[PDB]
Amino acid sequence: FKMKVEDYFHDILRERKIHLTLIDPEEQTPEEAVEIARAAIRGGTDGIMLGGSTTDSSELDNTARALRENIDVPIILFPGNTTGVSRYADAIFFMSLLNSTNPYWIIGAQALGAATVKKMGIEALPMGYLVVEPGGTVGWVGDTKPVPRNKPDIAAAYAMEAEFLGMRLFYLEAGSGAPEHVPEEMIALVKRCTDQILIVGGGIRSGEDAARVAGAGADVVVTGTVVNVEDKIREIVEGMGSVL
Amino acid sequence: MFKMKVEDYFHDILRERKIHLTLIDPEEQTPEEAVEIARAAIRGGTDGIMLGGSTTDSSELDNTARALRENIDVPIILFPGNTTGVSRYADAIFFMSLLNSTNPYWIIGAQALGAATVKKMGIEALPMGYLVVEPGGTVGWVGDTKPVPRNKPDIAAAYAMEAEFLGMRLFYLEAGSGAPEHVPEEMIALVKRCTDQILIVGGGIRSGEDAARVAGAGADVVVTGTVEDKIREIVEGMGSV
Amino acid sequence: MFKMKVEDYFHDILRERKIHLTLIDPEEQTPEEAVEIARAAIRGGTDGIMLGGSTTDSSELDNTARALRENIDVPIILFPGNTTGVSRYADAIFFMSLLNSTNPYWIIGAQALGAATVKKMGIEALPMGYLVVEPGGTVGWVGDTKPVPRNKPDIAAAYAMEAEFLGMRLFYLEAGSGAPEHVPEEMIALVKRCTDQILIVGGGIRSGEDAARVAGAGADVVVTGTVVEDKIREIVEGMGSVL
Amino acid sequence: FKMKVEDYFHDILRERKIHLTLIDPEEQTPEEAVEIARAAIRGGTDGIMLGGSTTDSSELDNTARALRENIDVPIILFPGNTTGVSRYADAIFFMSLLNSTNPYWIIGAQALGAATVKKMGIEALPMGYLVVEPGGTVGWVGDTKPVPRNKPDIAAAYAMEAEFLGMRLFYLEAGSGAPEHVPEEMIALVKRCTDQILIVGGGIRSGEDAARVAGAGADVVVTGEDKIREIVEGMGSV
Amino acid sequence: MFKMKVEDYFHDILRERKIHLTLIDPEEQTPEEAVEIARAAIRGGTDGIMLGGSTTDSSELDNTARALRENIDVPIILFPGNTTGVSRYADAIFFMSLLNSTNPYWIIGAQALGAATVKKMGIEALPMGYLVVEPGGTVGWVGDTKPVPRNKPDIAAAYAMEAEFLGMRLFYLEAGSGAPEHVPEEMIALVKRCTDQILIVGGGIRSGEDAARVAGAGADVVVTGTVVVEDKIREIVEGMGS
Amino acid sequence: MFKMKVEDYFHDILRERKIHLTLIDPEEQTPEEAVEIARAAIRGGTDGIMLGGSTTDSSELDNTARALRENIDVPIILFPGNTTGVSRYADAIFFMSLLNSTNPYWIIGAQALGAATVKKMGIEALPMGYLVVEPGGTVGWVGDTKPVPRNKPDIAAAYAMEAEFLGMRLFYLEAGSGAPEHVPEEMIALVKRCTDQILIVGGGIRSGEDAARVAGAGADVVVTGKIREIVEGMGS
Repeated sequence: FKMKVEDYFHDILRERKIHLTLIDPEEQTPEEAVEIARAAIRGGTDGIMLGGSTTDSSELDNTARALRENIDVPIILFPGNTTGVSRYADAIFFMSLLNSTNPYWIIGAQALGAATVKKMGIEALPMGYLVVEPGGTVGWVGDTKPVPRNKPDIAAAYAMEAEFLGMRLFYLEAGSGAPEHVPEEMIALVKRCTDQILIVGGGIRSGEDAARVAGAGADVVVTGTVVNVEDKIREIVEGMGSVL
Repeated sequence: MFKMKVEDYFHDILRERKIHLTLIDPEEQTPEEAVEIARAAIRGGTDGIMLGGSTTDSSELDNTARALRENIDVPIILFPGNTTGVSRYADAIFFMSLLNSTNPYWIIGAQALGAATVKKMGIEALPMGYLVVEPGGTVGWVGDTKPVPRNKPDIAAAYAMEAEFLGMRLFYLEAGSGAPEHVPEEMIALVKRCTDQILIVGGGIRSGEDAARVAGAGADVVVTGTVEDKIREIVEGMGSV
Repeated sequence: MFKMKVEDYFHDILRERKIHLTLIDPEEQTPEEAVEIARAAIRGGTDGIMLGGSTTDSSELDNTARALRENIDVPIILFPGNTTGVSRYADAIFFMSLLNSTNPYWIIGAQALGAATVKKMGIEALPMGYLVVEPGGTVGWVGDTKPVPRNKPDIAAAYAMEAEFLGMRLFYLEAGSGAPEHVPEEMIALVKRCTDQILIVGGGIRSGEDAARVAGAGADVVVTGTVVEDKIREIVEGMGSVL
Repeated sequence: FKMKVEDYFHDILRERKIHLTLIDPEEQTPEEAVEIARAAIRGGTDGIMLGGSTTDSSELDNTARALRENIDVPIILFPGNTTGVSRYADAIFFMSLLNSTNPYWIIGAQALGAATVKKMGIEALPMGYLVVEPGGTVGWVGDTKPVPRNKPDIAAAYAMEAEFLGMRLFYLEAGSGAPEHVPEEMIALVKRCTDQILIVGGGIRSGEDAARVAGAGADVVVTGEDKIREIVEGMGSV
Repeated sequence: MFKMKVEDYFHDILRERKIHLTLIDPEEQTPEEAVEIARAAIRGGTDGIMLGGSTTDSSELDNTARALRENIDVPIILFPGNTTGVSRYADAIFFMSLLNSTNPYWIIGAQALGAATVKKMGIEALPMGYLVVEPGGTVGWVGDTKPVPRNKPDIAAAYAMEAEFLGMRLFYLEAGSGAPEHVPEEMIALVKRCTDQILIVGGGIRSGEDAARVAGAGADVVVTGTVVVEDKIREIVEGMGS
Repeated sequence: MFKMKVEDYFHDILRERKIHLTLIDPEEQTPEEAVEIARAAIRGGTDGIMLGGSTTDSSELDNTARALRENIDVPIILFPGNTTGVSRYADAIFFMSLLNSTNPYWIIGAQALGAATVKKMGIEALPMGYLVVEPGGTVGWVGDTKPVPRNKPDIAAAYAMEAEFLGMRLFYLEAGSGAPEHVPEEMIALVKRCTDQILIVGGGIRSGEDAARVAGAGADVVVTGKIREIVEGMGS
């Protein structure tokens, strides 16, 4: 990918919503990760997010290079810790876990990795990351107070705060594997209060899931690959397009 | 009062010279004495009035912000010590995260509580990374910080680069009001080359030669309290370099 | 004194009956709307207006406090969700520690930062231990609490005894504004047996029967919001039924 | 000691100031502690504080044991953890470590021990406990941010807060073994801002120390043989 | 030695079968009522008495520990809830870190404050990682924990491996006294698959069915309380045998 | 490459003499360079290479780790400044807990996240208690520590005994890379009197006389970032 990811997002958003496929480099081998990314490409995905866990970094470079040499959509780093920086990716979500109670996850980890992000000249997309009930594993490991599903005003406050600090992307995270995706009323309130790129993920499995999320205001929909894959992504992209 | 965006105002000045701001704590005097300091400091050549610095009564902030808005014409910038530091009468607010606090409240929690009020008042929000440097003053104690050691400039550079990556366009090296010595020139200089943000430096700046080294080191903005036309030599000092 | 101390006012009422207070959040309506809420609650029998909540502008607090005090003769008590919660125009302030927060700022730090303003303004400070009970509402989340489990009354009692030992004369069991169910009767009663302080219960008290159960279990003060006069009258009569 | 320790304290302060001798039950045997106790009483100390660090409570109980039926000055628990409560003392400084960053030392340890204090019927004196630099071992173990010596305003703010929360005693602690006692202007300022009993302790060695600390506002002086003389005598500067 | 080390005693039993331990809170009864409970539990087949589980004064602890030691021949193991929980009358102490507390005091600070005491007393110290599982009980609340979600066995296995790599030879999955449901079988089995530590499971184990499921899933040691005695313990012990 | 468990190798050395480890920050040079610093280190008499102390990128390690391993025959030991410090090309890892951090992430959290990887890689894990002494350096700042004060050796000895009781067989007194002065001799000695762990001391060890006094006070292992003089100093 030559183009800037952030410019590429704005290009897509003039006409439709963005889908991103999340891959954990630990869950498979680089070659297996390529066949997953390729199946998602055939399904209609717009990019690969790489990371999600806290784990060894050498598998990341291996997975990222195998991706960079075999696909033509951006590879975006979604770091679960400072280990999550690799050269073969096209951008990084440079994120702050806003509702952690631990300074390490809010500010400290990203301070440790900042020079390395600069050294590699990787495009850094400034992002507020907000864990919503139930929160999954990231909500537990990252010491969060998950935002309750019936308190959308709390989510809107953090999104406005993130916008005021300069973050141009905002991510409502229910947690990978959550039984229910982030509520529409919360997605819609956040979208109303901010002019950021709004990313929603966690528990989006069906096309009807993706349509509700997209219809509520999500600019970007993130899903994993648990199911068949090409088919899952295609249905998700269909629901995403089913909205106005 | 101030019509233009304080941030474009900043860039206009920076095309020729460096910026000086006067910090005024609303509690150390009545509103009308603060207009004294404000106008006197404007005569000294300051480019704006920073209001706040401590945790204060908010109705006092409103009265000093009003008194200033009715009488001076340099921008009035809120430098909030807590959510108590938002007032309708100011031109802008340093919307800041205390980056090296160990308490989530000072890093991110306080600002989430105030965000809706900032949006409601529609006050211009300047996104700022705020970094406390040894000794750190009262703000370093109350804000539960680990003040950056003065002989660890690489640490300051890492946080400056992180703030810029998070989208913060201002960065504030804070030695603390009343610090015996200002922020090291080596730190200011290393931060400046790592980031393309507006570098603000404050704390322990008294003399005109304090000004000269801070500004010469790389500061875009110099902040000083009061001790009265002790401002032109800081300005003087800043001048040149 | 022309106006008595709010803490004395409380003890006078507690000589014959239990106290009801009406919580008004200044950010949920306009000052004049707030006045009509208060006047209705006073017609319904409320003994005071508590003013505050998480998410609060100091400008709106002052405007609401000023409007209330022009128009009513019962006390106006600050129930601060942050340091922005202090206003010249109130009669008293619940000077409270959020006992079961995991964040020192809500336990002690916020109160240190405003102690000087409270002393400058000379507003009556009522020393209170504030304890968030499951589910805990928005204050429980913003204040970084570990809400006391509804089935662990011994925990609430330990905090009540400790707050008394530290010299706090009032103790507040907070289920959170809008909780589906008020603090359990068993917990209210056990706290009441373990301490001699004024016991305030709030959160999820909507009906006269809610108020009867909470008052009957031992609350000295019942606190309720205004989501629906009338509602207040039924609550106040519910509390009386227990005498 | 039949009377309430707090009443006792107020009687003393109608004429003079108060001295308390701190004994750590881990530094000596129970009968060795009674020896130090008597010497300081002969020396004019007003009471024995019993605690200072986290130690086995059987150590504490037995040191409180001998002490009770040998002396007639009060025994006051100065707990460093929940281990610090014994049926033997006349009173306990029921304290919150105000400038800890850890909730356990602000509020959590006292909640765990409250039911026990209430069962033993011990008189509990509500105290705000504030650590001043350098702060010593307690400042380090209690995860504190010690109040800088050149920031008396910070200490005054916590004193006002403690009073507002209903704490009737306030302890300015430099840390056992501190090179310098708490700064006079800090003591002066906090005494100006509160009507509580002001206890100061830590690094008060000579009669000059106890004089200067008492002259600055301190109502109670805490020190760790008959060296109490110049302390108590020094506290003669009224 | 006349008396085995408790850790060697555990390994001796484990060559043939699983270990049952009876948890007794000293604050819940008088010392001689505790003797009645403990002797019943021994008749039921328990292998030892754990003593503690609350934060309570050290004087009730010593009295209970003394009375137990006069009357029983199985080890008394301290299961401390704070530094108050150390007593010279026990045979050993679970020297534990609360791995998933967010408060350093419960991870490491409290154990630092009591270590000198443990050394001066003679107490054998069994090194243990203590991991609170949803719902967690009173200990999960007091100890500032983030209880491991029942559907997150991978998290529990990561802390088990970490404790093993740090030198802890015992690992305790704690659902909390009075938990409606015991620690999930899936979590137990994954933890057993990943570590060679002595694996202890407690909380909400009330029937022989519970115990057979917990033991069958891989627990080396089953802990149960006294709420209904000789019968419950026998039922639990026979379940474990199955 | 190694073979032989690093822990046994340490014990074999300590039957005769004290151990020296050479600390290499892989971020402050290139893999081919790091080899030269290492080869020069061993001809100075050092017993192994500690790889990390940072505060780093992890492609730099895996490549310095390989470069060190295929050139050298002393143990390569990871000294992780974060989870970023796990590389399969090393012989062992100081699997450590930052005992006097106020942050649970540095006490226990970070190590839980990397434990599965350490198991997968079969890297020898040495259980270690890591205790920052004032001034504490960069690790003591980043790791949110309350550094042990130099005049409070009882504090360090309390944590030494606690870590022994928890099963950590190595205890590391860290004054910080670049510290002006090394851990107080009274502190090293009191720690040695209180546990039976391998006692490691690092930070602020410059001269042969530096390495003579820390090893003299009780240290089993001496770490330094020259080495010839360090090693002869350690005898004593």
